[PDB]
Amino acid sequence: RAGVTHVLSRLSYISALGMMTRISSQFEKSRKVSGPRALQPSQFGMLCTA
Amino acid sequence: ANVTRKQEDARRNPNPSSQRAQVVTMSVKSVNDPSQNRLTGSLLAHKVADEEANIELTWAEGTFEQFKDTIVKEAEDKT
Amino acid sequence: EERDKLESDRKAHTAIQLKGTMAIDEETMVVDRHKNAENEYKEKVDENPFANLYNYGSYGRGSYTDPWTVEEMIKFYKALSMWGTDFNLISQLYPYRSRKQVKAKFVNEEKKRPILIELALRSKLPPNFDEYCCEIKKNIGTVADFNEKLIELQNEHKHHMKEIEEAKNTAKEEDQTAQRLNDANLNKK
Amino acid sequence: LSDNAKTLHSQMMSKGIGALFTQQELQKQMGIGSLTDLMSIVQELLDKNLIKLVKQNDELKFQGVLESEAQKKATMSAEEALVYSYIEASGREGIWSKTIKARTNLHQHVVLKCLKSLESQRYVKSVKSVKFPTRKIYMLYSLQPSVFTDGELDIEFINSLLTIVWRFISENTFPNGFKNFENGPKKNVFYAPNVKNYSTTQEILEFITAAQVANVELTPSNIRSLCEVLVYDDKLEKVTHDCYRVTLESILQMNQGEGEPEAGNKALEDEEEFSIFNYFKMFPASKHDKEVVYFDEW
DNA sequence: TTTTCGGCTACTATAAAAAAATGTTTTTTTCGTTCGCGAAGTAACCCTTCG
DNA sequence: CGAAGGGTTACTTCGCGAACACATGCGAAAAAAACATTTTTTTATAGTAGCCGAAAA
Repeated sequence: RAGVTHVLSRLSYISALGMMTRISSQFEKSRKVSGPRALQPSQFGMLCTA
Repeated sequence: ANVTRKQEDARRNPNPSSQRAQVVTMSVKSVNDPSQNRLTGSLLAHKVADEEANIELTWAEGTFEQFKDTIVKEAEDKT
Repeated sequence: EERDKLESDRKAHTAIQLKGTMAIDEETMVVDRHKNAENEYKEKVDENPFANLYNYGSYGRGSYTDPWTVEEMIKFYKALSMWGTDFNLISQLYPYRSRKQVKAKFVNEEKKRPILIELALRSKLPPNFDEYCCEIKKNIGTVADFNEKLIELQNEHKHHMKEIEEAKNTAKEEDQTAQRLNDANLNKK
Repeated sequence: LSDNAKTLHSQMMSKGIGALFTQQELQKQMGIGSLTDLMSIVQELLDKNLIKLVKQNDELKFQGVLESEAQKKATMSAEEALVYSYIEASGREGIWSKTIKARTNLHQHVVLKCLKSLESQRYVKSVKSVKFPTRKIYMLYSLQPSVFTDGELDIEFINSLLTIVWRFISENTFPNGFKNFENGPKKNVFYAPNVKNYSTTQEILEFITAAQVANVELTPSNIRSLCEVLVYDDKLEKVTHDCYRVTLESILQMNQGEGEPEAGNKALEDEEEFSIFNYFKMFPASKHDKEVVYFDEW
């Protein structure tokens, strides 16, 4: 498993809050359109849509 | 039938040579120190299917025993 | 503690028949798959509390001694008047001391006293009570040089006869193997 | 032991050549269940172990030795007599170290201390093979199998026996001293080479029987056949049965010593292929294209 | 019943040439996250021929 | 008239790529052999592990 962690960016307090609470994935580098790239309607309150 | 045909095909074969004469039961092994283990319960219900079997007879007349003694038990139950 | 905390001697033997059973007793060897299976035994016996102690500074060899008995000293002067500087016999003559500590006792008694030791080497007493003490306090047989020499010669003769019989049996087995090889060569053609 | 008299019963039934009929009689004498129980106890008292076959139960094997004693060689451990019983029934050649590693799934230094503690009382008397793939050693006694009459015979007396059988077949299938010079060789060979024309036909083993050194030199006409195969693939033709025909290189390298001196008869033809003598090219002299031509490290 | 301060026991170290019984580290044999297109092994069916 | 000798189209499995910049021979049983330990002979010397008696209450 490569790329588990990350050095803590302190550009702002928003950076230190938003680099946490991050959902990384397994489909990291694959050029597929409308697959695991377009967000789904089951995200109302679950994850941020923007 | 299928095991019987394979045993009959394995009958009178010359492949069991003179190793059958010097068969020894001296193959006692130590307990499974951290190398690989025994069967150990994963197939014990699969293994015990030929060790014993009971011949249980038919019933054909049983009416009194599991009907009237059940009501006699209510005479000593008393709520 | 085996009586307290807990048959119980569930162990193995020199043979394969270990348990209970040697095998199945119904028709044939049934428990040979279980008899062929050491590290499952009785060990939950000796329970003792812990500590955080130490043994450092110097640990290993040493000498646990005491202030010596003056009656042991009188016995030592009587022994040296009777049977002198005989380190192994002196270590056996006191059979609850040891060897290096009585050697330090030898050099200590060689240090301080010339008079009684000179009179002791003057005395030349014959060793009978020393053998009396060595045969009672140890209960050793002390068979003489003729009996022990004859027993050693008989053991050497028995060992030589066993070696000669083993060599003759090996030669007979080699001759039987050569005859069996000749018979196999005759039966191969 | 001293349980009951059934140890003496086991000795009396294991005196002669035994089989399953001996155990049939032993179960036939008294009532069956007490006999089975006490026989299981006697087999738990370091005795013969049963054998699983098509037949019910067999003995192991025919003798009443009964020597393991389970506690007394130098120390007390219930692991050593086990390993001794493992090397009792090794068989013909022996047992590997990897085989005894594979069984009982133990460590290897306990096998080394078994080696030492049993070598301290002479039960590790091994027999060595010719080759050593995985140390096929440590049998019981007598150095019996030896896989070795010509295999373990290296090296000098194989050459000595080869030289003397070459001399004997050269003096049998051809006359003795007519290979030295060309002054009428062999006299119209074997007197107009017809029906005399003989060879050994077991006479070579009779000549071996005339003289040996008595170590490995009793060959049952098979090591002689092995040396026969060793000689007809280099310098003998051997038309079908036993007619050797030693010639076409025997004369040259037999009579080169004190039979072919200097100042001969005639100069030789260029590039005689069947000739190894007088081929030298340099004191140092390797300047130009002399005989330095062959294969040139391609 | 508690502590402390003086008597013995004695083993480490270096140096000696003395020589024997026994245990101590390297080697030579053997092996268990696409998709699209182009090219290369095994079958189903005709053209032709001898016994 | 039927078995056999090429001869090809058809199904299946194996080789490459995807932007464009930036600043982040190895392992594992043993085997001949060159070798030290381990002595005991003191023995000078300090003290450091462990052991009881004259001192105070």
